[PDB]
Amino acid sequence: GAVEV
Amino acid sequence: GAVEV
Amino acid sequence: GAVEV
Amino acid sequence: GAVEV
Amino acid sequence: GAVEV
Amino acid sequence: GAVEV
Amino acid sequence: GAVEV
Amino acid sequence: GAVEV
Amino acid sequence: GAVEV
Amino acid sequence: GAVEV
Amino acid sequence: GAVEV
Amino acid sequence: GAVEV
Amino acid sequence: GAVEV
Amino acid sequence: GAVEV
Amino acid sequence: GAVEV
Amino acid sequence: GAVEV
Amino acid sequence: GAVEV
Amino acid sequence: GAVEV
Amino acid sequence: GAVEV
Amino acid sequence: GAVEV
Ligand SMILES: *C(=O)Cc1ccc(-c2ccc(-c3ccc(CC(*)=O)cc3)s2)cc1
Ligand SMILES: *C(=O)Cc1ccc(-c2ccc(-c3ccc(CC(*)=O)cc3)s2)cc1
Ligand SMILES: *C(=O)Cc1ccc(-c2ccc(-c3ccc(CC(*)=O)cc3)s2)cc1
Ligand SMILES: *C(=O)Cc1ccc(-c2ccc(-c3ccc(CC(*)=O)cc3)s2)cc1
Ligand SMILES: *C(=O)Cc1ccc(-c2ccc(-c3ccc(CC(*)=O)cc3)s2)cc1
Ligand SMILES: *C(=O)Cc1ccc(-c2ccc(-c3ccc(CC(*)=O)cc3)s2)cc1
Ligand SMILES: *C(=O)Cc1ccc(-c2ccc(-c3ccc(CC(*)=O)cc3)s2)cc1
Ligand SMILES: *C(=O)Cc1ccc(-c2ccc(-c3ccc(CC(*)=O)cc3)s2)cc1
Ligand SMILES: *C(=O)Cc1ccc(-c2ccc(-c3ccc(CC(*)=O)cc3)s2)cc1
Ligand SMILES: *C(=O)Cc1ccc(-c2ccc(-c3ccc(CC(*)=O)cc3)s2)cc1
Ligand SMILES: *C(=O)Cc1ccc(-c2ccc(-c3ccc(CC(*)=O)cc3)s2)cc1
Ligand SMILES: *C(=O)Cc1ccc(-c2ccc(-c3ccc(CC(*)=O)cc3)s2)cc1
Ligand SMILES: *C(=O)Cc1ccc(-c2ccc(-c3ccc(CC(*)=O)cc3)s2)cc1
Ligand SMILES: *C(=O)Cc1ccc(-c2ccc(-c3ccc(CC(*)=O)cc3)s2)cc1
Ligand SMILES: *C(=O)Cc1ccc(-c2ccc(-c3ccc(CC(*)=O)cc3)s2)cc1
Ligand SMILES: *C(=O)Cc1ccc(-c2ccc(-c3ccc(CC(*)=O)cc3)s2)cc1
Ligand SMILES: *C(=O)Cc1ccc(-c2ccc(-c3ccc(CC(*)=O)cc3)s2)cc1
Ligand SMILES: *C(=O)Cc1ccc(-c2ccc(-c3ccc(CC(*)=O)cc3)s2)cc1
Ligand SMILES: *C(=O)Cc1ccc(-c2ccc(-c3ccc(CC(*)=O)cc3)s2)cc1
Ligand SMILES: *C(=O)Cc1ccc(-c2ccc(-c3ccc(CC(*)=O)cc3)s2)cc1
Ligand SMILES: *C(=O)Cc1ccc(-c2ccc(-c3ccc(CC(*)=O)cc3)s2)cc1
Ligand SMILES: *C(=O)Cc1ccc(-c2ccc(-c3ccc(CC(*)=O)cc3)s2)cc1
Ligand SMILES: *C(=O)Cc1ccc(-c2ccc(-c3ccc(CC(*)=O)cc3)s2)cc1
Ligand SMILES: *C(=O)Cc1ccc(-c2ccc(-c3ccc(CC(*)=O)cc3)s2)cc1
Ligand SMILES: *C(=O)Cc1ccc(-c2ccc(-c3ccc(CC(*)=O)cc3)s2)cc1
Ligand SMILES: *C(=O)Cc1ccc(-c2ccc(-c3ccc(CC(*)=O)cc3)s2)cc1
Ligand SMILES: *C(=O)Cc1ccc(-c2ccc(-c3ccc(CC(*)=O)cc3)s2)cc1
Repeated sequence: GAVEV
Repeated sequence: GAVEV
Repeated sequence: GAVEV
Repeated sequence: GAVEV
Repeated sequence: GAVEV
Repeated sequence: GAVEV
Repeated sequence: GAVEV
Repeated sequence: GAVEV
Repeated sequence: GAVEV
Repeated sequence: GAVEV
Repeated sequence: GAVEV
Repeated sequence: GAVEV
Repeated sequence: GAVEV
Repeated sequence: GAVEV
Repeated sequence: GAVEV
Repeated sequence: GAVEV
Repeated sequence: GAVEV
Repeated sequence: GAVEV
Repeated sequence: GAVEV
Repeated sequence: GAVEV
C-alpha cells in the first residue's frame, strides 16, 4: 500500500 | 490499499 | 509500500 | 518501501 | 528502502 | 537503503 | 547504504 | 556505505 | 566507506 | 575508507 | 489544532 | 480542533 | 499546531 | 508548530 | 517550528 | 526553527 | 536555526 | 545556525 | 554558524 | 563560522 500526500 | 490525500 | 509527499 | 519527499 | 528528499 | 538529499 | 547530499 | 557531499 | 566532499 | 576532499 | 486534508 | 476532509 | 495535507 | 505536506 | 514537506 | 524539505 | 533540504 | 542541504 | 552542503 | 561543503 502506497500512500500519496 | 493505497490512500490518496 | 512507498509513501509520496 | 521508498519514501519520496 | 531509499528515501528521496 | 540509499538516502538522496 | 550510500547517502547523497 | 559511501557518502557523497 | 569512502566519503566524497 | 578513503576520504576525498 | 485544526487539520484540513 | 476542527477537521475538514 | 495546524496541519494541511 | 504547523505542518503542510 | 513549522515544517512544509 | 523551521524546516522545509 | 532553520533547515531546508 | 541555518543549514541547507 | 551556517552550513550549506 | 560558516561551512560550505
Ligand atoms: C499485530 O497484531 C501484529 C502485526 C502488525 C502488523 C502486521 C503487518 C504485516 C504487513 C503489513 C502491511 C501491509 C500493507 C502495507 C501497505 C502496502 O504495502 C503496509 C504494511 S502490516 C502484521 C502483524
Ligand atoms: C490483529 O488482530 C492482528 C493483525 C493486524 C493486521 C493484519 C493485516 C494484514 C494485512 C493488512 C493490510 C491490508 C491492506 C492494506 C492496504 C493495501 O495494501 C494494508 C494492510 S492488515 C493482520 C493481523
Ligand atoms: C508488531 O506486532 C511487530 C511487527 C511490526 C512490524 C512488522 C512489519 C513487517 C513488514 C512491514 C512493512 C510492510 C510494508 C511496508 C511498506 C512497503 O513496503 C513497510 C513495512 S511492518 C511485523 C511485526
Ligand atoms: C517490533 O516488534 C520489532 C520489529 C521492528 C521492525 C521490523 C521490520 C522489518 C522490516 C521492516 C521494513 C519494511 C519495509 C520498509 C520500506 C521498504 O523497504 C522498511 C522497513 S520493519 C520487524 C520487527
Ligand atoms: C526492534 O525491535 C529491533 C529491530 C530494529 C530494526 C530492525 C530492522 C531490520 C532491517 C531494517 C530496514 C529495512 C528497510 C530499510 C530501507 C531499505 O532498505 C531500512 C532498514 S530495520 C530489526 C529489528
Ligand atoms: C535494535 O534493536 C538493534 C538493531 C539496530 C539496527 C539494526 C540494523 C541492521 C541493518 C540496518 C540497516 C538496513 C538498511 C539500511 C539502508 C540500506 O542499506 C541501513 C541500515 S539497521 C539491527 C538491530
Ligand atoms: C544497536 O543495538 C547496536 C548496533 C548498531 C548498529 C548496527 C549496524 C550494522 C550495520 C549497519 C549499517 C547498515 C547499512 C549502512 C548503509 C549502507 O551500507 C550503514 C550501516 S548498522 C548493529 C548493531
Ligand atoms: C553499538 O552498539 C556498537 C557498534 C557500533 C558500530 C558498529 C558498526 C559496524 C559496521 C558499521 C558500518 C557499516 C556501513 C558503513 C558505510 C559503508 O560501509 C559504515 C560503518 S557500524 C557495530 C557495533
Ligand atoms: C563502539 O561500540 C565500538 C566500535 C566502534 C567502531 C567500530 C567500527 C568498525 C569498523 C568501522 C567502519 C566501517 C566502515 C567504514 C567506511 C568504509 O570502510 C569506516 C569504519 S567502525 C566497531 C566498534
Ligand atoms: C572504540 O570503541 C574503540 C575502537 C575505535 C576504532 C576502531 C577502528 C578499527 C578500524 C577502523 C577504520 C575502518 C575504516 C577506515 C576507513 C578505510 O579504511 C578507517 C578506520 S576504526 C576500533 C575500536
Ligand atoms: C497536565 O495537565 C499535563 C498537560 C497535558 C496536556 C495539556 C494540553 C492542553 C491543551 C493542549 C493543546 C492542544 C491542541 C493545540 C493545537 C490545537 O488547538 C494546542 C494545545 S496540550 C496541558 C497539560
Ligand atoms: C499527556 O499529556 C499525553 C498527551 C500527549 C499529547 C497531547 C497533544 C496535545 C496537542 C496535540 C495535537 C494538536 C494538533 C495536531 C494537528 C492534527 O490535526 C496534532 C496534535 S496532541 C495531549 C496529551
Ligand atoms: C488532566 O486533566 C490532564 C489533561 C488532559 C487533557 C486536557 C485537554 C483539554 C482540552 C484539550 C484540547 C483539545 C482540542 C484542542 C483543539 C480543538 O479544539 C485543543 C485543546 S487537551 C487537559 C489536561
Ligand atoms: C490523556 O490526556 C490522553 C489524551 C491525549 C490526547 C488528547 C488530545 C487533545 C487534543 C487532541 C486533538 C485535537 C484536534 C485534532 C485534529 C483532528 O481533527 C487532533 C487531536 S487529542 C486528549 C487526551
Ligand atoms: C506539564 O504540564 C508539562 C506540559 C506538557 C505539555 C504542555 C503543552 C501545552 C500546549 C502545548 C502546545 C501544543 C501545540 C502547539 C502548536 C499548535 O497549537 C503549541 C504548544 S505543549 C505544557 C506543559
Ligand atoms: C508530555 O508532555 C507528553 C507530550 C509530548 C508532546 C506534546 C506535544 C505538544 C505539541 C505537539 C505538536 C503540535 C503540532 C504538531 C504539528 C502537527 O500537525 C505536532 C506536534 S505534541 C504533548 C505532550
Ligand atoms: C515543563 O513544563 C517542561 C515543558 C515542556 C514543554 C513545554 C512546551 C510548551 C509549548 C511548546 C511549543 C510547542 C510548539 C511550538 C511550535 C508550534 O506552535 C513551540 C513551542 S514546548 C514547556 C515546558
Ligand atoms: C517533555 O517535555 C516531552 C516533550 C518533548 C517535546 C515536545 C515538543 C515541543 C514542540 C514540538 C514540535 C512542534 C512542531 C513541530 C513541527 C511539526 O509539525 C514538531 C515538534 S514537540 C513536547 C514535550
Ligand atoms: C524546563 O521547562 C526546560 C524547558 C523545556 C523546553 C522548553 C521549550 C519551550 C518552547 C520551545 C520551542 C519550541 C519550538 C520552537 C520553534 C517553533 O516554534 C522554538 C522553541 S523549547 C523550555 C524549557
Ligand atoms: C526536554 O526538554 C525534552 C525536549 C527536547 C527538545 C524539545 C524541542 C524544542 C523544539 C523542538 C523543534 C521545533 C521545531 C522543529 C522543526 C520540525 O518541524 C524541530 C524541533 S524540539 C522539547 C523538549
Ligand atoms: C532550562 O530551561 C534549559 C533550557 C532548555 C532549552 C531551552 C530552549 C528554549 C528554546 C530554544 C530554541 C528552539 C528552537 C529555536 C529555533 C526555532 O525556532 C531556537 C531556540 S532552546 C532553553 C533553556
Ligand atoms: C541553561 O539554560 C543552558 C542553555 C541551554 C541552551 C540554550 C539555548 C537557547 C537557545 C539556543 C539556540 C537555538 C537555536 C539557534 C539557531 C536557530 O534559531 C540559536 C540559539 S541555545 C541556552 C542556555
Ligand atoms: C550556559 O548557559 C552555557 C551556554 C550554553 C550555550 C550557549 C549558547 C546559546 C546560543 C548559542 C548559539 C546557537 C546557534 C548559533 C548559530 C545559529 O543561530 C549561534 C549561537 S550557544 C550559551 C551559554
Ligand atoms: C559560558 O557561558 C561559556 C560559553 C560557552 C559558549 C559560548 C558561545 C555562545 C555562542 C557561540 C557561537 C556559536 C556559533 C557561532 C557561529 C554561528 O553563528 C558563533 C558563536 S559560542 C559562550 C560562552
Ligand atoms: C562548552 O562551552 C562546550 C561548547 C563547545 C563548543 C561550542 C560551539 C560554539 C560554536 C560552534 C560551531 C558553530 C558553527 C559551526 C559550523 C557548522 O555548521 C561549527 C561549530 S560549536 C559550544 C559549546
Ligand atoms: C568563557 O566564556 C570562555 C569562552 C569560551 C568561548 C568563547 C567564544 C564565543 C564565541 C566564539 C566564536 C565562535 C565562532 C566563531 C566563527 C563563527 O562565527 C568566532 C568566535 S568563541 C569565548 C569565551
Ligand atoms: C571551551 O571553551 C571549549 C570550546 C572550544 C572551542 C570552541 C569554538 C569556538 C569556535 C569554533 C569554530 C568555529 C567555526 C569553525 C568552522 C567550521 O565550520 C570551527 C570551529 S569552536 C568553543 C568552546
